[PDB]
Amino acid sequence: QVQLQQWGAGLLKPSETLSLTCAVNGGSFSIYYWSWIRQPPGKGLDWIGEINQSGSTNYNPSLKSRVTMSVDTSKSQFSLRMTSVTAADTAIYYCARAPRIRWGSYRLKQTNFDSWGQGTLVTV
Amino acid sequence: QSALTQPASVSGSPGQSITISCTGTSNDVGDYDYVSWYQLHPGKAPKLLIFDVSRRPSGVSDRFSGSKSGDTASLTISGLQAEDEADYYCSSYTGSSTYVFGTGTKVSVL
Amino acid sequence: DDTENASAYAANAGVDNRECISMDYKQTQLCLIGCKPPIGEHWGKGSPVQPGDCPPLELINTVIQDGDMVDTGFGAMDFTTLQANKSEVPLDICTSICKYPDYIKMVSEPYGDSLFFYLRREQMFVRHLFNRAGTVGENVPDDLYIKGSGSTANLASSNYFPTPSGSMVTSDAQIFNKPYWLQRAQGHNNGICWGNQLFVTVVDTTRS
Amino acid sequence: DDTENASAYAANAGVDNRECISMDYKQTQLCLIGCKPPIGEHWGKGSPVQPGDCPPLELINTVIQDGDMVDTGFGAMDFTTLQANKSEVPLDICTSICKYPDYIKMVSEPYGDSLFFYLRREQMFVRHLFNRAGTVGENVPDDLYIKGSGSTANLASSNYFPTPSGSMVTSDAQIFNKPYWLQRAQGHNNGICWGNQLFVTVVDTTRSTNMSLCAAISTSETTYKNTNFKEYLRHGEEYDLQFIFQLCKITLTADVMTYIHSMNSTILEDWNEDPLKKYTFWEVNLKEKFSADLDQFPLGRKFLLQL
Amino acid sequence: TNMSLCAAISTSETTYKNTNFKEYLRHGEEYDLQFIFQLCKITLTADVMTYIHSMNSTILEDWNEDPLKKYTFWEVNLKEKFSADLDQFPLGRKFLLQL
Amino acid sequence: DYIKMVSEPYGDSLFFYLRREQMFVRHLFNRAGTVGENVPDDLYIKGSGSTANLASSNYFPTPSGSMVTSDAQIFNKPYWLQRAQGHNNGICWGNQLFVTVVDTTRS
Repeated sequence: QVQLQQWGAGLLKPSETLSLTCAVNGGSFSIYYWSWIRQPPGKGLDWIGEINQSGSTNYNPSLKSRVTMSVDTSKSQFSLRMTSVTAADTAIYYCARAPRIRWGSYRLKQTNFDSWGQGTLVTV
Repeated sequence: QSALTQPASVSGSPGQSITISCTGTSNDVGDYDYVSWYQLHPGKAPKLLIFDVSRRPSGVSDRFSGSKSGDTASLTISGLQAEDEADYYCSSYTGSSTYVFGTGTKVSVL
Repeated sequence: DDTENASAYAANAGVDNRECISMDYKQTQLCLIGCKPPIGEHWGKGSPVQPGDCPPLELINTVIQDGDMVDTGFGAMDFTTLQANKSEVPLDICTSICKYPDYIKMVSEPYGDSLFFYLRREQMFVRHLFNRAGTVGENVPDDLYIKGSGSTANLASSNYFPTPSGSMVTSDAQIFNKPYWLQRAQGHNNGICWGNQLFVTVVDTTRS
Repeated sequence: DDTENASAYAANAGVDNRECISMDYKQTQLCLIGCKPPIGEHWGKGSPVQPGDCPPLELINTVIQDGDMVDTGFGAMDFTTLQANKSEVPLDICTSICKYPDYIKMVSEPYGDSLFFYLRREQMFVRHLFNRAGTVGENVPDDLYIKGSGSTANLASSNYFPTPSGSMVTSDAQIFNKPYWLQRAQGHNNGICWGNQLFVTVVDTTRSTNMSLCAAISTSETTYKNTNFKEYLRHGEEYDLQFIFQLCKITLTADVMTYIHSMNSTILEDWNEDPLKKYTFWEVNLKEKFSADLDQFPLGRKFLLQL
Repeated sequence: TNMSLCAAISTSETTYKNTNFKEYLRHGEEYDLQFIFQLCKITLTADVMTYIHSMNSTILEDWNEDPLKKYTFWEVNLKEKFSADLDQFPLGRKFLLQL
Repeated sequence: DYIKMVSEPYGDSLFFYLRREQMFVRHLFNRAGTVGENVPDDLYIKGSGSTANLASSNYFPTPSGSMVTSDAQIFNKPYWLQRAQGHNNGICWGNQLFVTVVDTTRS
C-alpha cells in the first residue's frame, strides 16, 4: 500500500468548478491506476474515473460529461476537475489506489481498491 | 454502469453467523470474480475486507469469508462481535471497463 | 504477451504495446571458396489488392555481397518490404535482407565454378515464446475451437514467434584457425582460378 | 494452472479457464524409401453407456499420406474424435490425426516392399508441467490419500500433461543433404521398383521456422497504431530429390512367372482403376528426366567415386 | 506418454462449459519379442545325471504344482510359434547375415 | 596474439600451445547512461504516450562458463614437444623458458 493525501475546494457555490488534488507519499505511481470515489449523503459510493502515469483515463459514463483529470509525476500528485457543481455533488470524496493488473492475457487480478484516504467533505 | 442491489438492513444476536448476500448482473458478477467488499466505520476511510471474491488481505479478521453463486456474491461473518458494527459496501469490475458499487448494507447486534 | 506461461502484466495500453526486448542470435559458421561470387536465396515480394493484404512470396536468387546480413533465426527474408511495421525484428535486421547460401544451386551448376569447398556449422534453440500485437489478417476458422464467454469472448492473438538462442560457443567446435586442403573438389573445377580471382565468403557469429 | 511449482496467482475456478499457450514441438527427422505406400499407426476410437463415458481405445493402421501430421509429443492419436473438447492440443493438430510409422509391421511384412531403407532421429524434454480443467472422469481412490479440511477438502485436478520441447537443432545431427546407398536392403526386395514407382516419405522439423509477415493499411500514420497493421504467418519448404537407377532384367520362366503372380499379380498384367488413387501424394514425374551421363550431376559424381 | 482424452456430456452446446466435459488419462504399450533358439543335446551319464540333480532336481523329473505359481507374469506362449526357416523373419535374416 | 606469435619468422615465442574456451549468455541487460549515438529515425516508427521516448539500446550480456568437468581438463598431463610448429624446435635460447597458464576451472 501507500499513503494518500487530500485537499481541495471544500466549500462551493452552484455553477462553480470543483478542483481536487491528491499527493502520493511513501511510494510511487508504478503501473497501478488511481481513481476517485464519492459518498453523497443518502447515497452509496459513486465511481468517478481513473488515471495512470502514462495519461490513460477511464471515466464514469454518466459523469464523464463534466469530469476531467490530469497527472504529474514530478511531485507525485494527480488532480481532478468537475464543472457545474450542484447540490447533489456534495459528498465525502476519497482517493484510492487500483492495483489491478492483467494475468494470462484474458483475466485480471487485484481488481479491488486499497490505500483508502480518510476523506474530504465537499459541500455545494 | 448500474449500482449493485443489496439487503440494506441486517441484524443478529452476539455470536451468530450472518451473510451479507448481494446481487448483480452477468456483465459484472456473473462471468467475472471481480467482487470486493468494504467496511465503513462512521466517518473513516473504507476498509477492504475481501477481494477477488474469496481472497483476504493481511490485517483483517479471519472471521470474514467470501463466496459467490450465480449473479449473487456474499460476505459471511462468523461469530458476530463488536467490530462488526459497521456499514458494508460491495464493488465489482464490469467488462465495460467501469467500477460499480452497492447500495450499502448496515449490520446490527441485537 | 509471453505465451509460454500465464504471466503478470500491467494494465493494457490498448495502442502501441511495444517493449524493449533483446535476444542472442542463432550461431553460425561457414566458409565458401570459389572463383565466382556465391549465390544466396531469400523470400521477397513476388508477382502481383486491398490495402493490408498479405504480400505474395517468392524465392529470389541474388549474389551475396560484403555486408549482407545472414539468417538470424527469424528466417531468410526481405524484412524491408515484407514487414512495413519496422519493429518485428531486432534493430540490425529490421531494414536489411537476411540471405542464406544456395547450396543446391551452387553445387548443381555445370562447371562448379562458384563453389569447390564449403563448411557449415549452425545451431539454435527457442529461448522464449512470445506473441504478436496487431490486427489479425486471417481469423481462426470456427472449426478449430468452441466459442467462449466473458473473458474469453475475443480470441487472443495467434501469431506466435520464438526468440532464437545460439546456445554455447566452444573452442572445439571451431571451423577457423585451421588449414583446409583443396585436393579433390566436389565439382568439375578442381581449384582452377579462372581470371586470376578468388572469393572467400566467411561468416562467424562466435566472435560477436 | 501450473503444477511444477506454486505460483503467485492460481486459477479462480469458474466456467472457462482456457489460456493462450504455445510450445515448440518434439524434434523429428525420418526418411523411408520403398515401392509401396508407408504404413502408420495411431490410437483411434474403438468398437462401441452414458454420455461422457471414456471412449474405447483401439490401435489402427492406415496408409500415410501427404499432409498427415507427425507425432508431436502429445502421442499418436486421433484428436478429432478422442477429444470432444477441441482445445486440448495446439491449433494445428486439434482436428487432425498424428500418425507414427509402423516400423515393426513394415519390417516384418513378408516381401519388404514398403521399406528398402529408413532413417530416424527424435528427441524431446518436458518444458512445463500443467494441469487440465473439466469434470473428473474417474475420482482418485480414497485409499491413496488422506482427506483434508478447509481449502484442501476438494481435490485439485489430477490430469497432468507436459508441453514438449525439441531442444537444439544442430548441423552435425542432420540426416539430409547426404547420399544414402541402398546396395543391400533389410528385406527380400533389394531395391527393385516394382511397377515403376517409388515412395519417399520425409519429415524434417529442423527447418520449421515460420515467417512473421506484416502489411500496412495506410501509410499516412506518422505514429504507430496497432489497428493500422495486419499480421500474417507463412512457411516455405524446399526439396530436391536425386536418384541413381540401375537397370535389371528378369527371365520369364514358368517358376518365375508363378512366383511373380503370387507376390503381386499386377506386374504381369503391366508387362503386356489405380488401386492407390484414393490417397493424396506429391506426384513427382521423372519420365522425361533420365540422363545416362552420371558425372554431369553431383550425386552421379559421388556415385562414381565410390561405385 | 499418457494421452488426455475427453468426452462431452451434451453435444448441443454453443459456448464452452467446464462442467460439460469429462477428462480421462490412458497409456498404451506395444511390444514385439523375437527369439532365435538353437537345439542342444545332453548325454545322461552317471556324472552328468548327478551334477544335474545337484543343480536342480526338477530337470531330470521333467525329463520323464508349479513352484512359480505365486507371482504375476505376462504369460507368453510360443509352443505354436516355432519355425525353422530363419530367412523369412527379420531377426532370422540378421542372424544369418551375422554368421 | 596467436596469429602474430605463430607468424613470427623465428618461432621463439611459441613452441607449443593448447587452448579451450566456452561461453554462453546467461542474462540480457540494458545500460543506463545517456545515449551517445541516437538511433536513426528511419529504423523504426515513432511511438506516442509512454513509448514517446526510446528505451536505452545499449544492450550487453553477462557471460557464463557453464559446466567445468574433469574430462575436459588440459593440465596434469604430459605434453611431448616432439616437433614445434615454427623453426625453433624446442631450443631454449639464453637458458630461459616462459610458461603462461590460465585456468578458470579452479577459481
